[PDB]
Amino acid sequence: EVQLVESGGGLVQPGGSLRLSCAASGFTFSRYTMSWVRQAPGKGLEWVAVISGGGHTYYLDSVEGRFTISRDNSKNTLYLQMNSLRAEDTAVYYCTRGFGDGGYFDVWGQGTLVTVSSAKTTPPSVYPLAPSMVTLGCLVKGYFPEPVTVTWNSGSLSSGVHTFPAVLQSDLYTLSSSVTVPSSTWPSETVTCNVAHPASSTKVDKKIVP
Amino acid sequence: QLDIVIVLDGSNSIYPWESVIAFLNDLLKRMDIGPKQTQVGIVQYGENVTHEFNLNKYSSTEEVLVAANKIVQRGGRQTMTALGIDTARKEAFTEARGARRGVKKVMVIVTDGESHDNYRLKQVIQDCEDENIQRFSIAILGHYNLSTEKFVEEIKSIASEPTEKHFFNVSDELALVTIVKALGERIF
Amino acid sequence: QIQLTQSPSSLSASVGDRVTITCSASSQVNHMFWYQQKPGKAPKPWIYLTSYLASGVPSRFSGSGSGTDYTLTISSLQPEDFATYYCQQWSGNPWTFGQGTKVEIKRADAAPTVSIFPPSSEQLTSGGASVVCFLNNFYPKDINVKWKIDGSERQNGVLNSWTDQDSKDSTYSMSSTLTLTKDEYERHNSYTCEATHKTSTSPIVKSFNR
Ligand SMILES: [Mg+2]
Repeated sequence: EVQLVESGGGLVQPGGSLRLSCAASGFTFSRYTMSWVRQAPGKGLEWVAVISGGGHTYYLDSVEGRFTISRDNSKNTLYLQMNSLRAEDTAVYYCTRGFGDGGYFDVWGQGTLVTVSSAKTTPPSVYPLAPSMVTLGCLVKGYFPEPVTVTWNSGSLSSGVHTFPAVLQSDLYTLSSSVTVPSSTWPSETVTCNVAHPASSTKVDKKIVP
Repeated sequence: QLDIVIVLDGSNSIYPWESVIAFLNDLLKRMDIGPKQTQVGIVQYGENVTHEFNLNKYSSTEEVLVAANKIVQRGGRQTMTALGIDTARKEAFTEARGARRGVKKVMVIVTDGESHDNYRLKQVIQDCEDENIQRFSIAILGHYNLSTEKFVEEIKSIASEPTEKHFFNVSDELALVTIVKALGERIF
Repeated sequence: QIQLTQSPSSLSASVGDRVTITCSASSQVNHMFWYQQKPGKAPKPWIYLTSYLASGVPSRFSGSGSGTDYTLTISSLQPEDFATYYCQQWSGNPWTFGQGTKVEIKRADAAPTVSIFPPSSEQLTSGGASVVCFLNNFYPKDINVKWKIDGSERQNGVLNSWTDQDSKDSTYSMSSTLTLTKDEYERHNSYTCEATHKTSTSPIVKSFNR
């Protein structure tokens, strides 16, 4: 089936450069005009650049002169070279297939996260949150950048779980997660939150003890 | 004796540009071009319109073949067919650009998609009749093959009556060459 | 240049209701496109060429319009249709999206389950002290939380996070985190979290001492 897969996102400092790539499959790539669309955190969609099957490129004012869209048909890949990055360029970048002259975004990948900041990569501090049914949880405080993975009992305990969106304050994220189980389950049966922060290669299984 | 102006769609959608040029070629080589023969001008359009060369820049049929095969696709995030036709009508077909007083005006439009500015297409076509310009329209159905119906009615409405002896329909950019014969020997 | 304004900015409706979203362009366009985006996911092609449904889009959806006014209509709002819908035009450069319409599903009012959690002793050892309060599965999503240290309201180091509408029960949840230093925290004794919601006249109150 038709598919696109973005790559290259990550933390980069203001004034830095970053190269995104997109692998296409399931269709005759070279015949389609391709684009990149971005979505800053908590905001709308914004088309960024486009390249026709003929090699013609067009750009959004805020990026022309800094970003360069290109394609390599021998590898069915699309690229986005981003220079002079600014904090405002922070967003999830989507590779997208166009229809007609390219203005209808036919296919979207899952996206890649580009974070533009001076903040330093930092590991999260995971703290246990203990008190008919009981509510427990864990505070995942002070990490950067996103993302962070959170599950309970390795994902076997998925019901009654509430993982709240991270809140950014002073260059550090923080998020909480709560899980509710019958009172006759804890502490007789074990409850632990699994948290991983790939950017700092951190893994931790924090058991919730009364 | 008739000045011919070809209005070429060069938007992002057109692909490959090689077959389009092979079409011009196979069509322009069968003509006797000269100041007292048959002149030809080419206009390319996409988001915007640009004159490749005027009706009288070249007086030789060979000089036209070489310049033609030199035309580059300009791309376009839109297919402004109305803007392209209207621009050929009031800019290309003007004495200033080589139009010969008294001679028969002929416009050849080639497109592969509904225009983004189809809301002024009626007005633009009517103004072509008012200036007595014979119109031949060629529609490439590739991208649609999605019904091509509405697309077909639009391109036909561009051709002069009778539709049957002015409007063409091809499967894709490659099939364009299978028209040069009928196309030419119908412009006589 | 063409700007798109969607209305309403957001809406609330019951299942079975006929819902209609509008997209007005600052200049006429001959076609409109729509995409559906759910929390944390890539936008999905929904309607193209004004009224064609993209593959997989259920029959209750339809699109219409001309000139500068286009619409998207859901004949019978289902719980799975909650999302932010974006209109988009390919007629003017740069291509652009509307700011989107966030659609939510109505359901029976439900009181929030509040749980308060004292600082982890694991956190105290590092100088900090965060108190957490979870307000789970309530509706409507309008809610208020006030922190009261030793009877006196306090709200300088409070950070809140709200989840999007639950894909399972259409409810809402939110957590409130009050961060103080180990010293401030030990300076006081009773900590309480107050939740005001249309479900009850008086605030649901939870708290603890030391
Ligand atoms: Mg076109």
